[PDB]
Amino acid sequence: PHSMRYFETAVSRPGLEEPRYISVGYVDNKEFVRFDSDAENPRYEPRAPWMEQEGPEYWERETQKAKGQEQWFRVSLRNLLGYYNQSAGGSHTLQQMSGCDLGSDWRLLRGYLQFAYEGRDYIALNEDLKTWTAADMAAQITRRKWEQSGAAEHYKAYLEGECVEWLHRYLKNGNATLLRTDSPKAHVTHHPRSKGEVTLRCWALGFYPADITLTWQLNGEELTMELVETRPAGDGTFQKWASVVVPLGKEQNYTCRVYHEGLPEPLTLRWEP
Amino acid sequence: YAIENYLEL
Amino acid sequence: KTPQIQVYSRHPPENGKPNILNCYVTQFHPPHIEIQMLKNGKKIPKVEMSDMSFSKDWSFYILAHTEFTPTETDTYACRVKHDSMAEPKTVYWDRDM
Ligand SMILES: [Zn+2]
Ligand SMILES: [Zn+2]
Repeated sequence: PHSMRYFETAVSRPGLEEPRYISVGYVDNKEFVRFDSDAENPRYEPRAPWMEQEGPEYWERETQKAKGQEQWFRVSLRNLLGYYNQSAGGSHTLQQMSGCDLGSDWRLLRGYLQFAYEGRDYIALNEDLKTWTAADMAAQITRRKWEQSGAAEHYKAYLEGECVEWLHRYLKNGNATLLRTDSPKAHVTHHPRSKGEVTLRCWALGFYPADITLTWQLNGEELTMELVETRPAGDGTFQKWASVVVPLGKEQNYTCRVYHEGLPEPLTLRWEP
Repeated sequence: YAIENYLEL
Repeated sequence: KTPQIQVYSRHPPENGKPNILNCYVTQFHPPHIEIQMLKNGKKIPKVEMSDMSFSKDWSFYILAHTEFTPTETDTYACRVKHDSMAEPKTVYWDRDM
C-alpha cells in the first residue's frame, strides 16, 4: 500500500503582507522533499539521499510550483478573512493535504485532497474525485465557486495521473531505501506501583516504519493496560511501550508480544529477574 | 511531484 | 487544541552515559509554540528543534532535543507555552517511561 502526500501550510503574519508557506512531500509517510518560504532564497530541497538522483530541471520545476502555491495560499487566506468576517490583526492558518494511495497492482486505491482553516476541516474532495464536502457555511462559498469552475476535474487529473506515475517513479528510483525496515528491539522492565502491585512495561525501540502492535497476555489471552503514543527517537526510528499493572508475584503469568513488519518473527517476552 | 492548485478558496 | 507532551531519552538511560533527551510535543494548534527544556530548573541553552510538521488530524507536532548525560539525581523537564493554555505546561523526565 504505497503512498505519496504533500502536506502544505500557510500562516498569516499580522502587519506583514506575505504569510509563511511550508510544503512537505512524503513517500510512504517518510519525508523526501521540503519547501519553506522563510529560507534565504527558497527552493524545494531533497530530504532523502535517493532524491538527489533528480536533476536541476526537476528541482527548478518543483520550486516554481511552490512559488505558485505560496501565492495561492496568500489569496485564499485573504478570501477566508472575508468569509468569516475576521479582523486583519490576527494570525490565521490554512493547511492542505493531497496525494494518492497505490496498490500492488499499481491501481489508484484512493486519491486525497483536503483543506483546513484554523485547524478545522474546511473543504474536501470526496472519494469519487468529482464532488466536494464543505464543512461549514463559509466553505459553501468555496464549494459553489469550485463547482462553477470545474475545479474537481483538475485535481482528479493530477491524482489519477501525475501523482500515481511519479510515485511509481520514486518507488523505482528509491526502492532499496524506501523498502528498508528497522526491527524493534524489545525488553521488559519492572516497576513498583503500590502495595501488592507492580508495573510491567514492554518496550519496543529503534523500529521503522512507525506502525507496530504491542500486546500483553495473561496465560494466552489478550488484555485491556497503558499504551503510549508512538514517538520519534530523533534518529529516524520510533519507540513505543505498553505497560500493565499486575499483582505481586504473578509477573510470570504475563507475556508481551511485539508485531512489526521488520521482524522475522513476532516477539514474545517476559520479565526476567 | 507537487500539486498545483486551481482556483483559490 | 491543547498540546500533548512526552519527555523521554533516545536510548535506554545509563547513568554517566551521554544520551539525547527528547521533548515530543503534539496535538496543538495554531503552530506557534514555545518549548524550553530545563535541567534542575535551569534553562538548557543548546536545544535543537525539528522542522514544523502536522499530522492527518491537522494538528501540529515538533521534536525538541538536547544532549544530556543522565545521573542518579539530575532532574530534567520540558516546559511548553501555547495560546491554548493559561499556564505553561511542564512535564518532567521519568526514566521508567
Ligand atoms: Zn512465525
Ligand atoms: Zn545516540
